Amino acid sequence: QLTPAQQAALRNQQAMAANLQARQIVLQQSYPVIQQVETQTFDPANRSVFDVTPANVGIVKGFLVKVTAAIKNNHATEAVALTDFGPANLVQRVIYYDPDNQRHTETSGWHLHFVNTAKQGAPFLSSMVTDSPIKYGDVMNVIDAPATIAAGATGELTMYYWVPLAYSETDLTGAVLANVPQSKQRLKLEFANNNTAFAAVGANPLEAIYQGAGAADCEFEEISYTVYQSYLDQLPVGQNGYILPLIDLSTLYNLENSAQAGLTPNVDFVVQYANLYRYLSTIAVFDNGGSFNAGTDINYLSQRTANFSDTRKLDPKTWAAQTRRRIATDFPKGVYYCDNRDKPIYTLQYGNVGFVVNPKTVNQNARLLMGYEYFTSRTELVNAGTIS
Amino acid sequence: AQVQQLTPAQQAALRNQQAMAANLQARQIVLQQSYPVIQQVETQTFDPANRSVFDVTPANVGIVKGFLVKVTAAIKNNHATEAVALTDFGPANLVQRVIYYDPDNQRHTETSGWHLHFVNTAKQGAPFLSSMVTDSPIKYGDVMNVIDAPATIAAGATGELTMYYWVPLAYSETDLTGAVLANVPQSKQRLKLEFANNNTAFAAVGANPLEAIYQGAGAADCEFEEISYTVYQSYLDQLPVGQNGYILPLIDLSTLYNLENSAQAGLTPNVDFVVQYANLYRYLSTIAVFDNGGSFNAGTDINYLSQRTANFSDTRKLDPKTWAAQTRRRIATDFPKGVYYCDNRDKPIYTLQYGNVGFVVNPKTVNQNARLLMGYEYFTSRTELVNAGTISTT
Amino acid sequence: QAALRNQQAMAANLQARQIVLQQSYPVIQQVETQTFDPANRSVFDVTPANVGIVKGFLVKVTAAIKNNHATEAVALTDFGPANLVQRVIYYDPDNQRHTETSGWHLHFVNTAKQGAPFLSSMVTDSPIKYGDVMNVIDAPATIAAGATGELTMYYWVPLAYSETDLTGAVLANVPQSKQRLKLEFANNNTAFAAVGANPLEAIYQGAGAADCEFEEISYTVYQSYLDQLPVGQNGYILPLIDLSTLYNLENSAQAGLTPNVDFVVQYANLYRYLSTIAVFDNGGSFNAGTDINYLSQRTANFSDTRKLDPKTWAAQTRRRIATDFPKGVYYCDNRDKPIYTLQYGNVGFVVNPKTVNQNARLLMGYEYFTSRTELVNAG
Amino acid sequence: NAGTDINYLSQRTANFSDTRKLDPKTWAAQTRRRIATDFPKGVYYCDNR
Amino acid sequence: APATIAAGATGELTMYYWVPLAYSETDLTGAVLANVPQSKQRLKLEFAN
Amino acid sequence: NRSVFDVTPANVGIVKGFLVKVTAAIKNNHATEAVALTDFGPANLVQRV
Repeated sequence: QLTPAQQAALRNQQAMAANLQARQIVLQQSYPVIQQVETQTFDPANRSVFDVTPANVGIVKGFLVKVTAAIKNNHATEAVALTDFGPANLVQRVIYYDPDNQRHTETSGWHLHFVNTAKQGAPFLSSMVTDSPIKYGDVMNVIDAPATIAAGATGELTMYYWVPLAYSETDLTGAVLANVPQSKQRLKLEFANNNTAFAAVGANPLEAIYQGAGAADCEFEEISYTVYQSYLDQLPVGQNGYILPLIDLSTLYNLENSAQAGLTPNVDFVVQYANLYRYLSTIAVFDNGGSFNAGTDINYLSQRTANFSDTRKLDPKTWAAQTRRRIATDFPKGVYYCDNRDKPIYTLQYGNVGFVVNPKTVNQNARLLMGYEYFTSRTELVNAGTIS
Repeated sequence: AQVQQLTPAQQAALRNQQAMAANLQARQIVLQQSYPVIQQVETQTFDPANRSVFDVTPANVGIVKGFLVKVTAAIKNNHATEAVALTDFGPANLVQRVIYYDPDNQRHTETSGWHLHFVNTAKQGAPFLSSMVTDSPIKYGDVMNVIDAPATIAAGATGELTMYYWVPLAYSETDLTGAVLANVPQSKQRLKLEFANNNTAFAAVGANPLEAIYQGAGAADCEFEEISYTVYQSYLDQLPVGQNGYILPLIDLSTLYNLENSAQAGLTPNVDFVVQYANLYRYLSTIAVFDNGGSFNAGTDINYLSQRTANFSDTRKLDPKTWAAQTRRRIATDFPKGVYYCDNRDKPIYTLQYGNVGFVVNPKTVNQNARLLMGYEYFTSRTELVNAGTISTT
Repeated sequence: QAALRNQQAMAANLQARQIVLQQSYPVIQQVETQTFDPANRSVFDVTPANVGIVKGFLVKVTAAIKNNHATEAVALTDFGPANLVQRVIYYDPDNQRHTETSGWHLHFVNTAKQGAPFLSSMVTDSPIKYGDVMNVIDAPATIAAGATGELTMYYWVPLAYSETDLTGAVLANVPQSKQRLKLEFANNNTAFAAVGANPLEAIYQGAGAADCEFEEISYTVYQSYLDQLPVGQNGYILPLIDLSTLYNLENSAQAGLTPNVDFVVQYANLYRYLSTIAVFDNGGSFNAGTDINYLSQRTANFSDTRKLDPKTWAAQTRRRIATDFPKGVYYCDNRDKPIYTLQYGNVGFVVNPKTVNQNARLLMGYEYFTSRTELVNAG
Repeated sequence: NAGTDINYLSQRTANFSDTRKLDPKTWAAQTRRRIATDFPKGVYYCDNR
Repeated sequence: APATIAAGATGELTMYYWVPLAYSETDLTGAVLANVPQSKQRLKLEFAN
Repeated sequence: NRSVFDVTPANVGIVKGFLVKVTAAIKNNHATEAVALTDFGPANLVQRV
């Protein structure tokens, strides 16, 4: 007793036990509701940035965003073809904001798709090809895009995005309480337009959808989007009011992305985990000057700690072998996943953690596109004994 | 009482003095034990051809001191040959109306956008959020373009406007009179905002550019592309707790600090036009705008301005150039053409009988459909706003 | 239960400060003057006089810059003549550092305390010839090939906070000790930057900066103090808490900026921070807010208290200094309620950038109060 | 005119703001519930019974 | 509403709906007490296309 | 572009109902043939509330 460091450790142990108890009361007594909040069809030649107001009901868990599009190739003779990211570049940016102006997610289009893949164990909303004579397979075309739009043809695209607030369906960490009176929540959505979704032969196809010799005449016709809100209702009521997990709702499950530049061949390139977050995953995309290679331009990927010690330091084919253990496939050409969900990276446990890439080949205008996925809470920072 | 109806000692016997001494003690405890927070509460971007009136939900926290409203616009001029030019009120006409309702569904401020801008100027002592030009070699100046608007949008061009509004609830950062205690779980608190649209923001040549933003021979083809707005709420968090709940200044929170506007017509040349002040309000300043039938002049159509009282008739009967000299001692410049400012912050008009104090304009030349556009700020002390009347009469 | 005595010690401190400010005499006197050539020497140590209660210093720097290039010219940077002094260090007679900051940071705190650009002339509409007559702070905008320009710059080095608040001042009561006022000046390797180089600490930048050099730099130090101090029944009458408090100006430098990520700069745990100035050096490039998403001040690394975009952040400083700080410079005023934690990093300064170039750093200038562990031994 | 020359009609108070601020066709909708027709052009009815 | 719209013409439509919560103006059965600390009421509207 | 809208009114007092005024403009771009009103008419402007 009597020391504020261990007096705070005792009430953090009691608050964590009462939070896990109140969580499973909620997940037993509530009901999952999913309802549509907005639908709009537009033209990207006029406007391509939209803001959606979700409903302030219940405990919000996340958003399902269907994006449908039509693309005409108006070239005379030349065709185009899909990129490696493809229809995941239909959305360029997803931003969500709390009713307290707390930013939750600021992914790109491709980074939100890869976190949806890595949290399923398979490519997101795909259908496996089986040997069954019963006609399963690709019936409804949930995520669909033509591989080639010829000169004069038209291609229908479909894409789905799960924008997560809560962590999972059994972990309500990051969910937004919305059954109290408060400000409105904000879900900003920037879409692909006629400048960012078609790339010429030789341009950087990172955020493009199609690339080819007829991309100068390609254009959009329509883009429709539908947003569905997934939330919990009929919340349980106790003797003191609502029974709520009080430090799960005040924790943020976030999905930033970033970038860095300045890579030198055969020199270790460190991207530090900057803030005091609890990092859960990490996606590195090696944009080697518009070129994307399957590990032949990287010597090793690694993760360092404070005393310069690698806690994993693998070949690019061995880094991809740990990816196949989780999602049962490979991420696209140039994308490197790092799972840390069992022991999250926290730069207050063993010092400062970094992310290392040692490149073998470096082209001009080469960069490393990062994507983070982490937890954020409020750090309590008591004084231990002496002040001086 | 020789000038005023009630002297400041006569209107101090109409108040409880032990409740006022307990009120200034409670304000000093709040202002030294709280933390000033400013927080963005709403942001959305729209087309005014689709929607132009918006209701903003603030945050129910602390003691709210006011709102900062940032407005950004993207005016396009689709004419073939002709250009338009910025009016005198300019980007201050981006917001047409401002209404605030508190947690108890009581309105506080209901005024226009140009009147809110001039009270923002009159309380700073300078044009609001502007940068002065100096002769420093270090590159100070207008770097960030906080309030910005191009002076001319040509035929086939686009202009970007930026405008800021302080919507006051509390009177100042040291005087919490007018502030709103908002730590109650309700939803009646809102901030209604009507914006400029394609009809009210572009005036033709020879029209009335009072509420317009641009004016010119190519104003029929001018359109908005986009208007964004951002609302920031300034408040005081972590209120001091003693016994009996929070320690709060009870007279400061049961008093409103409002901004209201009204229009009076019926001016004739070379006689007095007495716009009467009203019973039971406590007036702090007065903006008068002489719209001389769509024409605005630099004092060349007024004989004199004055304030008026029942006994002791005139108190500041001055020439228009001398009226402007008393406001260059206030805001270090003068207001645009047609705008005249009267200050009453030292001795506020609180007068217990309706038309006891009046505001006089003696015009030289009156065009057809001429009017005075008044703007008032006042303390009105809830439990007597229910027994009040209309803010002005002519 | 200890505020019954500590508020009485503050009441006796304010009651004794007013006696000093009304019974003493404010004097300003020249202490040192020197004219030198920066090719030989550019660090100078100045010994002020040990007299009275010292309030601050009024260093003025005059330079002449010759452009020996054949065809090309140079031009002023955004910080301009404020980079004539590179470092200002002051030391107490009791070996206590009172201010260690840069020249550009000292100039902006001079701006931030006036409410206007420091010692500038406001342009008005008057027909009476006011304006820039005496050229108190002046510098030519472009020095052509073969021309010479004359610069003048003034620096107020503060010891006390203001002229009515003697918090931070030095009682110069020890004849055997002495004060130190080390001043580092610009030279030919600092004041001239080439095209594309970092213009942060430079004075002139252009295509002819390889042949630009100083001809001379002169400086003059004036000292403001309170003469004729009132004497009581035992020693001087003094505000003891006011003189047992430092008023410091420091500058730092952080790095590790990535786009779309919150970059937090933690405050220390025992200072009372009055103002923060953040300069976004985006790899030798300075932008007018178009590379920052927002700036903020969050408490427990979670909850922001003033999170604003760069145009609303600049709107809060136009209420303070009635103009805008130069490109990349961002001011944060905390003078009404100073930032004061008891635990390290329990308040931070946040910059969320949008575009980050290589060699991007964030320069942080601070201004704060610090108490000493005991009183200052009057006599 | 049949509401063509009016932005809105209203009924204010001092404490409260506008109580029934309506456009001229919605003000007319409140009178078609009263007298089951419209008044002639320019005539506007306000019931406070 | 106009009765017909000819080839090349344009018609203007106007229509009012009353969404009821209380039963009548003298019977408050069905009305919503929105002085509650829960949340904001919603009114979803599908239009023609 | 959009057909469904969600309106979020304030929580004041005892709510009695909502008045919804719908205005429209229908252009007939056919070459020769015209269209005529149905029996439900302008009441099919709001499809679902």
